[PDB]
Amino acid sequence: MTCDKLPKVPVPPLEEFIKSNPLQFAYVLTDTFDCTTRVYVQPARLSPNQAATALDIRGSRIITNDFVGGPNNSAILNNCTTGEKATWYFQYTNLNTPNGSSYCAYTCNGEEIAEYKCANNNNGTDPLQKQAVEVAKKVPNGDKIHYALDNCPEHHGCFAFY
Amino acid sequence: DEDPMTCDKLPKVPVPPLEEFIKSNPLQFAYVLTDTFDCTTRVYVQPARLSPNQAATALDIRGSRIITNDFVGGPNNSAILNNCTTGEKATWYFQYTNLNTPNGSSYCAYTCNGEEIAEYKCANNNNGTDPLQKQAVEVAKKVPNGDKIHYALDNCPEHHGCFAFY
Amino acid sequence: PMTCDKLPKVPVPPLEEFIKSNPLQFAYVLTDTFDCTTRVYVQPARLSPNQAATALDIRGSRIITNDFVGGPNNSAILNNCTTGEKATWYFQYTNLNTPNGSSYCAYTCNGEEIAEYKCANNNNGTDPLQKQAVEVAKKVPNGDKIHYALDNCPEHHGCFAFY
Amino acid sequence: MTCDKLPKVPVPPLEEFIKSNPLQFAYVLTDTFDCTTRVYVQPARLSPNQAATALDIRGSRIITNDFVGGPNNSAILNNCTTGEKATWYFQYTNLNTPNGSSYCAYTCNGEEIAEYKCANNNNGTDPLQKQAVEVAKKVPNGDKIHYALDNCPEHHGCFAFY
Ligand SMILES: [Cl-]
Ligand SMILES: [Cl-]
Ligand SMILES: [Cl-]
Ligand SMILES: [Cl-]
Repeated sequence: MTCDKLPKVPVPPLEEFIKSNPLQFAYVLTDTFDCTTRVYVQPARLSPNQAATALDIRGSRIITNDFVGGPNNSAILNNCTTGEKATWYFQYTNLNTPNGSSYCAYTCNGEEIAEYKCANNNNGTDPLQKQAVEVAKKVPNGDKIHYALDNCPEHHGCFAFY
Repeated sequence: DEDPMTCDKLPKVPVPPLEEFIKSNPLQFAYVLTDTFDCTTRVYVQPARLSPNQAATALDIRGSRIITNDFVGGPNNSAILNNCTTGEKATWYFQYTNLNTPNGSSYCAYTCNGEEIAEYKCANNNNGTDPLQKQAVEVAKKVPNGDKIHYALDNCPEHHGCFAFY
Repeated sequence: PMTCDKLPKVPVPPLEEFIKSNPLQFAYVLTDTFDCTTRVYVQPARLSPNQAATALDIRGSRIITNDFVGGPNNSAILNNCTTGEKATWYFQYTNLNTPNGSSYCAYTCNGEEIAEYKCANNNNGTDPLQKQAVEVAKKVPNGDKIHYALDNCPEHHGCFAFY
Repeated sequence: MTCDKLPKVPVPPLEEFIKSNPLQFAYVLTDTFDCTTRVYVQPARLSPNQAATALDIRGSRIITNDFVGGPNNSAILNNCTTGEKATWYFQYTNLNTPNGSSYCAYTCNGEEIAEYKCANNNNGTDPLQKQAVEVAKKVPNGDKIHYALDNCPEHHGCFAFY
């Protein structure tokens, strides 16, 4: 019904995300994360805070966010370029099954969904992801959620980057 | 005894298993040859589950920009890199690797243009303290075109709350 | 001589005086780049329209090449043949083709600091001008890095000046 | 014609070679000396043997050989890196004419030609060089002699180096 009431599953251990690398976003809300590959990175050896990092790669450009665990099964992201914070949740995760990995994550503007990222490495075959997206679309501002992998740029010999 | 004097004669150690690189992530490039790779962080990525060739990827990240290369093993302990943007191929080698020691990880890699060095990337996650890395740089600098090799992490852009990205 | 910009700037000798000095070695340099290095001057190619001369800095199998032309204030403007990058060089002093051979010290500045320093000779470092020049340059900002360039160089294989 | 029977003109005085500096190789046998500039250097002041040196410069790589005169109008080259010796001869020299300088030099493996180097500073217009090259190409192994200056790297503002 509203963004603040969506499911908030536990954040999997970082190792489960690393084992899923790289993932593609099948469904997103803004057009920022169209044609985008996600790679998770462990903290640098010398990092005192030991925050992990989410990489959102679109061609030759990249958006980076450190993240740490927060209350209520949240991930708090710190944009590495702007220092902007955002509180994210997982609607569900299904990492490293015999059919690969998927998850849907979101961040809210009160009752509205501000951003939505559904990732997978199996070309969108997980039944959980289909049901998750249909739920999110009925939340306020979820009408903007759209399939993200149409009319993306041509590749030049790499599978997941371009 | 005597240092190799052309790029084609530099050492070529075995390419470590990808897992050793992933456990090193992320690394910084302390010394590079062209300015393209100044202020840069390396992240290695396993092949996509659905990739047929199962090529791993090297990410070279400089602020909001990235350079990506798929790679596979080749002859003579080479890694054959495929630039994901252009399709250009390059044969790389490791001068040495020293991954996942009790003092962290370093390596130096290179690619040649015949007897000259064309690019050089020395990475570490220990702020440059591995003695292997110091000696390797001294060696590489002395091959044709190696005088361009330089310390790459001076005067880099300020951060906004992340340790290894900006 | 307190700062790089105020170092002496003697006239660039005619090219033939440099050619008669060939080859030279660098006794003292600032960066690591020109350790264990031999310098050879070359006239312009017959067909070169600009008739720039060329400085060759040779270290084993590696060569660094710079065309050069005269500039203002007794400068030599070097054009790196691989990149097209320009650098303004001066001579702190020259003493070419004496009865005890040839020496000079040359430098390039980054404002008040010295960016690179090259003292060349063919007499194994015995010109008294060179000792004094080095002492002066060493006190300019960044000149603390100036060091003797010919320790522990590679072994030769039958040639005197190249390896 | 076999290599051992090619002409052997007198080695010109060093100063004639210095006056021709720099030269480029128009024709060579192995690919080592493609896209290459030759510079001759007098002996170092302190060199007891007083051997001159030939510099073969291909972009950022230099090959060095000291040389001294030998029997039969030979020049004996000493590779400064490996210590390997090789007996060279001049097929002809034509240094410092009003149309510039050319020469063709060679070294043999008995009856076969092991290496060939035709230098000039006039873009290949000396008639002596044309005839010399024709002769050498008919010697055993001389079929590998080729034009050396096609598709060479682009320059960055220097005429004879790159
Ligand atoms: Cl996400
Ligand atoms: Cl690398
Ligand atoms: Cl100099
Ligand atoms: Cl020759």
